[PDB]
Amino acid sequence: RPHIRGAIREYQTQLIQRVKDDIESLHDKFKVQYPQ
Amino acid sequence: KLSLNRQFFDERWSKHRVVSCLDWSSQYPELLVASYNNNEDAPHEPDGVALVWNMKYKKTTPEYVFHCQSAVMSATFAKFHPNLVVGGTYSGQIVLWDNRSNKRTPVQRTPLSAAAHTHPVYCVNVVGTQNAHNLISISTDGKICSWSLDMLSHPQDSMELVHKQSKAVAVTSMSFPVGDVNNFVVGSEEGSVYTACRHGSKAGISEMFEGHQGPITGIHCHAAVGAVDFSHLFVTSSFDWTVKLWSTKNNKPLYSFEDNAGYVYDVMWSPTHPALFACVDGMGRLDLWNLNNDTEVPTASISVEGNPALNRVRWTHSGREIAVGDSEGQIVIYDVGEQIAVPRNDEWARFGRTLAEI
Repeated sequence: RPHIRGAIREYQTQLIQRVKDDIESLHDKFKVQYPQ
Repeated sequence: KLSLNRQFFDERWSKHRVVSCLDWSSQYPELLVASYNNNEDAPHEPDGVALVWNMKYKKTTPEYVFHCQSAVMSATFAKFHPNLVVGGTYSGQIVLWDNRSNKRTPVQRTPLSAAAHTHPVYCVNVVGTQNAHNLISISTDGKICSWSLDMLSHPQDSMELVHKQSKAVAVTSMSFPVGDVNNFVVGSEEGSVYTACRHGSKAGISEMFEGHQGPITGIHCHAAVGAVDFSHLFVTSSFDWTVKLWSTKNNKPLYSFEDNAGYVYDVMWSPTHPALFACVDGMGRLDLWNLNNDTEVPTASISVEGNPALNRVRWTHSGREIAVGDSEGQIVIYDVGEQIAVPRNDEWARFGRTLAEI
């Protein structure tokens, strides 16, 4: 409902930076390889 | 009296270009946007190169440089986006620049699909507040398209604009009235200026009022006298050298204020001091005036240096100064100074009503 959906962008971005950092951690840890 | 303040110009990006539409900072104070036009004398340069400036910082460099592929036919800021710049183009795509990314290219370009605009958009604008907004692009093709500032690959809400007949409405610089009652007025190509709704089956073109024959160039609306009048009045601009004041219920209303020896290009009157409208010419004259003090003459007007065909002008929002866009890439900044907002200024309403009776 767009009516509801409008006022949450700030919280959304907070969650996006959370998601961001964790996928970045996945890039890091997966960039280290399984043998090592 | 006109307080000519500093000016904004840079040969690095205003090299024989045409200053297209403008806008002040709808969010910040006195940090305006300047849409430009292509210079075919420099084909290597981008066609539409927008630029901004900062009057509150008191410097000369164009603070931000932004440039899409095609010629930006319209631009302005974004509502509650202190980092964004929306934009119309000549091709039809709607661009979206960002300042903090330092990418001199817009990051979210509207496609060139039939669902989008494939004709230049002279008036693209945000509408309401924080949750009451959208982005409505209205190209000259005759379509409106609501867009979120997030999703841009498809218009949120979109329909055409036709009259009772299925003929097109070549819009040019539409404007929503005060409050976003979705009954935006549309400056058509020539005459047949319309009021158009957005919600309901009756959305779109409401009625035609014709009071001038030259092709339209602009329109504007305004607000309260200090909570005295309704102020739904909207004035237009055209190529017949005359400027007519209109009403939401008349068809060939109030005296079409004509400036001779000049091709009228724009009107915009600050709601601060209910009536202070400024028109422009194709000669280098800013003949602005108030309808309460004067009747049919420019009050505190001025001409411009040389003969620049003044393309667009915008009052500095929530205050007073004047942005000036020419046919040549150069921005001039004037101010009224002495034309302060008169308190209890209902003289104009009495004036317009007395004129309206004849």
